[PDB]
Amino acid sequence: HHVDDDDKMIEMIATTMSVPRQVEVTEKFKSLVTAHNGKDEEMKDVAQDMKNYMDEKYGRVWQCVILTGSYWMHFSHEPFLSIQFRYGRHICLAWRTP
Amino acid sequence: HHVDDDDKMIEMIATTMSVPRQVEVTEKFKSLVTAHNGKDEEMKDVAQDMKNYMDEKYGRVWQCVILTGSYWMHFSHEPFLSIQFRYGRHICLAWRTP
Repeated sequence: HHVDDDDKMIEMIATTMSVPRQVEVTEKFKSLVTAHNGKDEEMKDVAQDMKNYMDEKYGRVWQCVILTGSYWMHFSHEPFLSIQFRYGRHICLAWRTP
Repeated sequence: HHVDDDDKMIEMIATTMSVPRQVEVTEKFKSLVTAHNGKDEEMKDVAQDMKNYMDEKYGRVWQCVILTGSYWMHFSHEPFLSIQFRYGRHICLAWRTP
């Protein structure tokens, strides 16, 4: 019912990934953001480590965008692996391109 | 000095594109957003037409993200064509991947 910035939850927005990958990707984001104390000038580094973790673990090439606010996007009409989720104030968009 | 939502200006954030392409890409964004009256539920379509215009005019594959708010991103340490700019409340991120 009621959290704060310590025990806040991951909220899925949209994904085409398998359940087990959704869990890995979101737990990784959780630990990366927490390590850096959630600082905003640290988010470029979080975006970088997300992209590297996923390149290594699911093959290349991933894009990662972190934001606060609203967004509208387009990459492909084709199927591709993507995930969009919220962790507190940050929204992570990650997806893979051929 | 002073504008409104009709004669608002394009504000460059970051780019690796040539001057003449910056001009083409930003004028295109201007006309696409203006046609759709700047509506927010229209922005997915604007993101789509941006991506298609650039695929056709500069070769594939482009990604386009439109947002309001703050953002931190990562695709590559390598050189790639990208552009980030603001038009009023909307921020356009567009870049090309091999």
